[PDB]
Amino acid sequence: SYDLTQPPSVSVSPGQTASISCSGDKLDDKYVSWYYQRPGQSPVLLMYQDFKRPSGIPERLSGSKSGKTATLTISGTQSLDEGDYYCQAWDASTGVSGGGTKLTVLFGDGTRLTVLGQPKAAPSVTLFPPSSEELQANKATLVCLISDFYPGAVTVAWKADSSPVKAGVETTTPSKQSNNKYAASSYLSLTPEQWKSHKSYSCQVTHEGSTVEKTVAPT
Amino acid sequence: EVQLVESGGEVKQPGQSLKISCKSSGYNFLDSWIGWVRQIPGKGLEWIGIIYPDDSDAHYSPSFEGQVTMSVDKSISTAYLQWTTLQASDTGKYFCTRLYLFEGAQSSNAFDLWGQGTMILVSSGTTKGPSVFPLAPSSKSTSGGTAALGCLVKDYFPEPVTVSWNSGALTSGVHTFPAVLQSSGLYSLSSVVTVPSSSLGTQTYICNVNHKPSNTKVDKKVEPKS
Amino acid sequence: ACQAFYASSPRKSIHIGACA
Repeated sequence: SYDLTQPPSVSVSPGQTASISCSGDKLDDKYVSWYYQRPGQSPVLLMYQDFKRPSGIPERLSGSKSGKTATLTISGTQSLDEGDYYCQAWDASTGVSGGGTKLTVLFGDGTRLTVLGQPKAAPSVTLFPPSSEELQANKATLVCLISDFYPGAVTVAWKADSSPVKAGVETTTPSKQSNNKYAASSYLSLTPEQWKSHKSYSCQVTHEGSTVEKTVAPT
Repeated sequence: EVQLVESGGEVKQPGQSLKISCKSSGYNFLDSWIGWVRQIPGKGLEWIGIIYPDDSDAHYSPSFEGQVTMSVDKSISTAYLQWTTLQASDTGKYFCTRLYLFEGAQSSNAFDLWGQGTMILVSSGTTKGPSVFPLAPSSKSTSGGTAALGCLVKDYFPEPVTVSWNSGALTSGVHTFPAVLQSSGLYSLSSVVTVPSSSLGTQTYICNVNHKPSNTKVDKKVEPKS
Repeated sequence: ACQAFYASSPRKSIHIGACA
């Protein structure tokens, strides 16, 4: 019932050696297995009993252990290596009720391995105000489209008149574009009044340290 | 070859009961534990439990014990997973996997075989066509000779909806973004197209939205701001 | 003391880790 901790993110360039750690309190006396998963696919067994790799798994994948830590080292990281990685172990608890033993399967939260295959590209932003048709339908939505940004990851923030607001916001996850860059979109709901009685609203997109923004105001 | 084929995905509403399945083939079904793993969108792999098909011995994750029930039908090599009462928190992709026993110097076990997964959406939403709103171009949407205009396809369910422009005559610079599943359970989508600003006063722009699930087709003319 | 379970069943056995 102990935790398995692994970095939610690890980034590396093609050819470089990538390292995925995983630690838990009982890993000192527990076998660890590693699985791979390409978004939208099914998990794939890569390593078991700490360092044994199933037939069909690249020798470039090496499984190691040391103390309460398990490590998956990927030398010469190609790009089909990109994806999520989970470590897993077990735990047993012979109940004090005389008989009965509980077994447990544990998974780490997973590591998203990123293979930087192209230059850093900042996001392009576009913010659309509520149309008159929706406003008359007594509703209002601000649309903030975001594209051509690499790597795929951005944090959105909405400040109505330079002041933040977490309510009414709905953002998507990043998605690969036809040109290999990523895209995402966020929406801000308000009421016709709630929008007309202000000076403006803004969509702020932060990507790779640097951040860009856009603003719109009522007629 | 050896594989596990899971039942098809479904959409249920809170309170309903559910039973999903997993049929194995190519190996002795009764000789290897079958585990069940959940994966809510974006999140990691969660363990639900394991069951041995020969005698149905089972181990459940403390989180699911009493909430879901594991079982198999020997006569057809199929593992099942059921709920009597579904909740919104049950939404996610469910995987069926076989625990392999690696015998050697010192034996071990790992999940080598996995099913394709069964997507389960627990929601109050009901099939609806979307309302489409124009995203008029403006001096706010005009960059370097290029203007951005679009369409807002709101509150539809379920997927998917297609969007084209000017009956398929306009394709360049078209970018239809993947939808957002609102906290309300309905989806909303946006498609934008960047076109020459000079053309704004003479070229007509119409987005063609199609939502097969509800037989909803709608064309929306997007005219220059105010 | 090993970390084997269902050892008495060579096909239902689950090995958690190194013995002792």
